Amino acid sequence: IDYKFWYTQPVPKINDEFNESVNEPFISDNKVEDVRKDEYKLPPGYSWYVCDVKDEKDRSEIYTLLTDNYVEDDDNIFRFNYSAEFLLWALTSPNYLKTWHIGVKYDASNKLIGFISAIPTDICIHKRTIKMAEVNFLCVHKTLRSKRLAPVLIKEITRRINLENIWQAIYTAGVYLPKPVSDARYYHRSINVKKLIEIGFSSLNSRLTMSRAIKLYRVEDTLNIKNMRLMKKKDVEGVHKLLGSYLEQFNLYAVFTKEEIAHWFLPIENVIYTYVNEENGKIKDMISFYSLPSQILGNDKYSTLNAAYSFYNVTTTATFKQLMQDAILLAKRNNFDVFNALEVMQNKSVFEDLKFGEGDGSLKYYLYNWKCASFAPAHVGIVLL
Ligand SMILES: CCCCCCCCCCCCCC(=O)CSCCNC(=O)CCNC(=O)[C@H](O)C(C)(C)COP(=O)(O)OP(=O)(O)OC[C@H]1O[C@@H](n2cnc3c(N)ncnc32)[C@H](O)[C@@H]1OP(=O)(O)O
Ligand SMILES: Cc1nn(C)c(C)c1NS(=O)(=O)c1c(Cl)cc(-c2ccnc(N3CCNCC3)c2)cc1Cl
Ligand SMILES: [Cl-]
Ligand SMILES: [Mg+2]
Repeated sequence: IDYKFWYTQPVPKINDEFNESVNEPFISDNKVEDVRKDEYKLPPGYSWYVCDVKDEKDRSEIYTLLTDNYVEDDDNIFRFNYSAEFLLWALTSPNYLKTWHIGVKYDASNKLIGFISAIPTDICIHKRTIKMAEVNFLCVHKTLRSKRLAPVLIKEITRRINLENIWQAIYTAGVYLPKPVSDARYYHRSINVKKLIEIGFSSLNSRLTMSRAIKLYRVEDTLNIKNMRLMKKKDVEGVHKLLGSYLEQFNLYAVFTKEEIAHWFLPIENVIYTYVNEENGKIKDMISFYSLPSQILGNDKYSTLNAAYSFYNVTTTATFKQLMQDAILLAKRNNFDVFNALEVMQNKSVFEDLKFGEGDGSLKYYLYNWKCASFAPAHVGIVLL
């Protein structure tokens, strides 16, 4: 595979190896003055569209495009189905720009056929803090694949991010591109095991009968940390200190302001779940997970897999194992079928004892225009949506 597009870009070549002594841009001294003011050209019959994510109709068009054309599993049974309310939350964080929510319409039918988006955040990479763009939800309609529209969308969002004097981005993908700074597998913890088997997400074996699998994944409906409760606005300062202080140990992590903590953590039903343990007016433990369902295609019984994805979890009054056992419990109480986590932060250490199973492939973390040492995923301290 040649990466004829990617090799024109400020990113590492497949064989590039940098020491820990290197931690800087590939291209520095960039000038907002010099950024191209013209939109990149689209094939005949197609146009840029500025998406207003706070307009329910524009949002619903993005929602439809992703519902029909986003990430599918290797066998093509499952397709991610981010909710409209989810997309609102994911793309209207503090200081977001409307002009980084970019669609492409096919003129003749006025239908949206392409999308890419970014949001601004401060990213600390090997102890340097850089204002970056966080790029997500790149999607080209399934009918228009391998026509090189993705590189158009990418060069256009790059241009619009550069116009804000920002020159670095972070992004994740399942595909291998030049070149991951880290690489983390998904692990899956079955909650509704019979449904997971019936939809073909998990399996059994003569060793393991349906009843025995159900017993294996059975959980006690009692928290290790008995006062774990939904987060509220009063807990923003406390979570800002607990999470902020925790994250500083990692090689890569978002440096959250208090406004960002409110946005990213305050709970939204069917979007984001954050629980806290408050002890003497201090927040001492937190659990958070987000809702990302998969549409189940062509099943007579089920149309939706409800999945909870581990987001940020910190404990100071229990073991990490006990905290994540509580996270699984909290996802079960909210009627989630499976709890997913990446082998980042301290997550791997709990996967065997908590009966997680290893997933297929992995999620690659990337930076744009940044040269640095790569590292093991335990050193990663950021989870993108
Ligand atoms: C300073 C600011 C900088 C801002 C930008 C930072 C960079 C942000 C980068 C974006 C981060 C997104 C992160 C994200 O959203 C989360 S990862 C999920 C991405 N979305 C999907 O998988 C949805 C299902 N697939 C599709 O919609 C299409 O297959 C897409 C649109 C993905 C590719 O459409 P297509 O019809 O299949 O392909 P062509 O148009 O013919 O394009 C082929 C070229 O596309 C390169 N490609 C393929 N998949 C990619 C991927 N996931 N990242 C980056 N590049 C990807 C590919 O390597 C090749 O270049 P090469 O010839 O060099 O290999
Ligand atoms: C049930 C189901 N529904 N679908 C759609 C799939 C693929 C599955 N199978 S899975 O659950 O076992 C699983 C899971 Cl959770 C996640 C990844 C993974 C791979 C690559 N990229 C991303 N992202 C890209 C951008 N940020 C969002 C995450 C996720 C792969 C698998 Cl295979
Ligand atoms: Cl060009
Ligand atoms: Mg294409």
